[PDB]
Amino acid sequence: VQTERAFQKQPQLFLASKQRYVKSIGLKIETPKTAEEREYIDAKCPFTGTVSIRGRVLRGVVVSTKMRRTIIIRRDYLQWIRKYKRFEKRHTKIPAHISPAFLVKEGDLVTVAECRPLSKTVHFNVIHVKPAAVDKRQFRVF
Amino acid sequence: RRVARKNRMLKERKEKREATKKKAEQYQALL
Amino acid sequence: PRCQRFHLKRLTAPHHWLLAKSAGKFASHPSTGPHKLRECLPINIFLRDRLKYALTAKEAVAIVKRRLVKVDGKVRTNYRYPTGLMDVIGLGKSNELFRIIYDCKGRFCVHHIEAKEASFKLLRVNQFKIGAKGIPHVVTHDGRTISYVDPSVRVHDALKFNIKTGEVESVIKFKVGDVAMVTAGGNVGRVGTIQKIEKQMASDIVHLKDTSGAVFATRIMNVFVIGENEHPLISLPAREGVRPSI
Amino acid sequence: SVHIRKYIVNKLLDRKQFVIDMQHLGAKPTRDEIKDEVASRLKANKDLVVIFGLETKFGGGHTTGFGFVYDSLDALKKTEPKHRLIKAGLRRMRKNARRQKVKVW
RNA sequence: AGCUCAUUAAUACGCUCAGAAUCUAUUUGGCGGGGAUAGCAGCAGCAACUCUGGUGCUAAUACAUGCUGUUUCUCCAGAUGUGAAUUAUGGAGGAAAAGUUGACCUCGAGGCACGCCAUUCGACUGAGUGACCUAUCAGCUUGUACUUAGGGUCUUUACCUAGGUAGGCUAUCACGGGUAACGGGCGGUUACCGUCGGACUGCCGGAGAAGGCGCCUGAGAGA
Repeated sequence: VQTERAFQKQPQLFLASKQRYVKSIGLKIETPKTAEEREYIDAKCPFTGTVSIRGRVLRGVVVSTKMRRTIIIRRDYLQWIRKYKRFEKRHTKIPAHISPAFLVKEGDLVTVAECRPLSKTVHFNVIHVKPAAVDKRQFRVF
Repeated sequence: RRVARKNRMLKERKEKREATKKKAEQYQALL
Repeated sequence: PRCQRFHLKRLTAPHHWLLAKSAGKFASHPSTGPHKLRECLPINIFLRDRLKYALTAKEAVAIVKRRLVKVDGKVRTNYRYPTGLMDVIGLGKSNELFRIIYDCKGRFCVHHIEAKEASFKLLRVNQFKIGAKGIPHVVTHDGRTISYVDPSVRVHDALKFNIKTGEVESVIKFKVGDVAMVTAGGNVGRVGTIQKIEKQMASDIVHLKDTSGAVFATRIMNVFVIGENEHPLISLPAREGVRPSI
Repeated sequence: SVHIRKYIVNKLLDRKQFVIDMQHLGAKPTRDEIKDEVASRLKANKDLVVIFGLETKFGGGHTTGFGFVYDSLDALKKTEPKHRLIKAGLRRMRKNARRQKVKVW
């Protein structure tokens, strides 16, 4: 459904005299079933829209579900320190765009992979969710 | 001289054109 | 901000070339060309510090400009022209034919060869694409755009190339059980028979074998498929990319 | 005593080129004398030989140096640098006086 | 290229990736297809300069002319190629000149253009991440954070202008302050672990030309 001033339109498709464009992203991901039976458009989705996925592929637990079609991960990594022969827990808050194909709560691990810049902060896009139930603030390395 | 230069330049272009169509037609049986 | 810069220093010049740390600061910057900066070897350096004909660099720029030298059919009066892997070098006056090709260790060597062999050369497919009227065509590790190339010509295939006419006579296919000289990294300059090809998700690995019976991997882009099953299509050096080991 | 050593026939500047390794005891060879000895050995004539850059060792009767020999007079007219020709037998003015051609039209 | 380290506490530098979001003179390989001025000649003006005025001519691989492609939009298909593109390419339509039209040197050979694609030297955009003190610096942030549409750019993005949400960072040290701070390869000291120094470092990358700021020419400059 199309609320705003501009008419929202699925690109690369002509009505002629509904249809939906759907894309296999590859790298071992099953292109999920709810993309193929749902009214949303989004050009910044991997599957429906026009964003090609490429390069580095991350995992981490979700913090925020607050913005429209954007979430925040925290990647969670150990840093070896040479002197003290011992690691320390570090983290990094990585904001990442979501397709409305997915259904994402707070506090569940996802995967992401990078694309072109969609904003200042966003350069990543969600390609697979695992659900989790039920919290965040665990430190979890993968 | 300058007409023999100009005719020759045209001919070479002509020569390239015929041998380019050969590189299609030689490989057309395989392609 | 950096631009394209002329003055190559020694030290920063590559470790192929066997340059003195002394004998001045600057080395000869290669001109732009088919081959890259790092892999190549100019013909200013070729006549100074292999064959040892031109003692000074003034004398080296003399003999290229007399037009004795021929890179790969053509004359080339430009000098400092990058020449690297499988290029023929015909030389006028006391003529000798060479092919430029790697040592055991990674260094360049220079090899007197028979004239009937030294007509042709090999050319690996780097990039395959379509363009102009549905026609497939191929770039090489030179940068020779071989258009109207035949089928069974995919990436990492060699092409034997006749030089007098712009032909591609054979095509040595990539496979298991096929000889391949490595041309980059740590295993640069080494012959191997290809036992395994490991596909790599996204951005792949290939495992090799000497006649001695050592074993070593590399990235796929480094291997140059030299000829089909033991016997290659080329005169190889002394030792034959085996490399000593005690 | 004239050793010829590390010897190669460079046909591109048609010259047969080498390094000489003469050993002398008692410490006394003149360059002219050297041409005499080398030219008999390579049937050369004295004018067609160039010998340059020859170096006695620390203390002992020894000397070694570069040199090369070519067919005809056609080599050293064109292939050689000018500093060997004036020596054998054959000033900032531009910087100052020269740049007046920009200062005056 | 050379010089210097005043800015800069990470945006720079290093080290991994990435271009499916880009530009590229020159080389190299493919594919292509007549009139008007400069010196020279002459008349003048300034205390002065590597400033010039004005008239009298003539040059061309300079400039303009001239015997299917390029750019962009719409539609139908979407490869033998890729991890993946309704991508490459093909066909059917319209437009536009922003245009490929060897109008060319030296004695049968050498050389020089023009255009498009690649290539080469690179450039430029983005990501991850590493490290100097300070709590007598605990809250900071309004284009600030997301979204949809546009402008602009070589392209992608609050880069900038709109409409719609109210978000982002922080005790795993945000934000602020200090530096007698250019970063790195490394150098001095040592039994090991470390520790101090790094303008230079016989190299690499960045920044600056008395202090800001602006701009032309060009493949490339805020020279």
